[PDB]
Amino acid sequence: PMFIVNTNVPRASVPDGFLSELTQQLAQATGKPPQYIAVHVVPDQLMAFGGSSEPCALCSLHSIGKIGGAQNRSYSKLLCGLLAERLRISPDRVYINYYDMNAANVGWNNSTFA
Amino acid sequence: PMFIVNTNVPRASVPDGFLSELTQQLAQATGKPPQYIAVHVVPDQLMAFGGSSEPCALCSLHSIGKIGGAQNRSYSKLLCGLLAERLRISPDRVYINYYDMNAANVGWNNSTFALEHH
Amino acid sequence: PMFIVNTNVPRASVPDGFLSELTQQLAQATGKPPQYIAVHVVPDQLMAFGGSSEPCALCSLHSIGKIGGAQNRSYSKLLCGLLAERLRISPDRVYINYYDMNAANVGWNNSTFALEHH
Ligand SMILES: O=c1c(-c2ccc(O)c(O)c2)coc2cc(O)ccc12
Repeated sequence: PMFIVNTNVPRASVPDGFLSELTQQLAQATGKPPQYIAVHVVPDQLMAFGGSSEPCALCSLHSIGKIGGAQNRSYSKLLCGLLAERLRISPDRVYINYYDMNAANVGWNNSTFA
Repeated sequence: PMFIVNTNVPRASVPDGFLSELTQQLAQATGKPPQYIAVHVVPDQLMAFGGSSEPCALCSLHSIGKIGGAQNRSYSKLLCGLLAERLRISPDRVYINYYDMNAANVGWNNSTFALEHH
Repeated sequence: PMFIVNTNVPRASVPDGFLSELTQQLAQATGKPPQYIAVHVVPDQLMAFGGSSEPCALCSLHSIGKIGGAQNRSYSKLLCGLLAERLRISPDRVYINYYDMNAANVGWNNSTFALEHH
């Protein structure tokens, strides 16, 4: 799994430990080993949500499987909770796009997962 | 809806008002309320289009519905027009990827937009 | 086609001519002409792979067609080889997401690549 967060929150507001917490909690939530979890945090972005530049986040989660109705609702509660707690971003100013990737469409280690 | 612009145009060339104009014109174009429109502009990028580092942009628009043949052509005319006018980027050096997102695959406000079944 | 590389490798470690080399290698690999290849490299990123902040890359390749099982395997060998050689990133710390785009879902030059129907 691969999680990306883009936010206008300043880099200094990103707490020590944040990447590791995302790695560990996403490993739990998706049921995949932590060694395969990739996380990417992009602070200080020029963005608006609803025409306002108050804190907001635009995110994505790509996973080979483990994507669906109930699972995505769970991921959103977990991730919005983390963004609210750690970056002080309001949940209703977060978007998360979920992608269920075909193993043939994911490259890794000179090949693909198919 | 969510619109992202990545460009090698410098931040100083992004005009006052640009995010708001994108927000409002996208609300108008998609028929979605302005409150739900998110915009993200990323200047000063290291990128090339056709091997040339002349001004270019790589963009995406994600929407739950309102994606399709004629609508996407209309979005492209609007967005290329804005990028040409405001950032001075040639329309033929712009790519825009359109994504029709399923409501169940979009997170917001502690949940998703699939609130009908559980 | 559009290739994006996001990495925690520093900007100064990105060799001059990297974007041009990616352009040429991708044109060759996809069969699409160089003029239509777009490349974007984003260094100095805050990211981890498997919990480690050693060099890694998260990438995407979008193409209208020319995406699939065998071809994606070939692309991965090519792109990982390039990232390993040029950016000194180990192949098992690289992810590449492949996207087969519909022509109607790619905007360019004030329209899309769906020019056949109205
Ligand atoms: O899902 C993944 C995995 C993955 C992690 C653990 C596994 O056991 C497995 O088969 C696949 C690895 O990298 C990815 C990169 C992506 O852009 C999307 C999904 C994944």
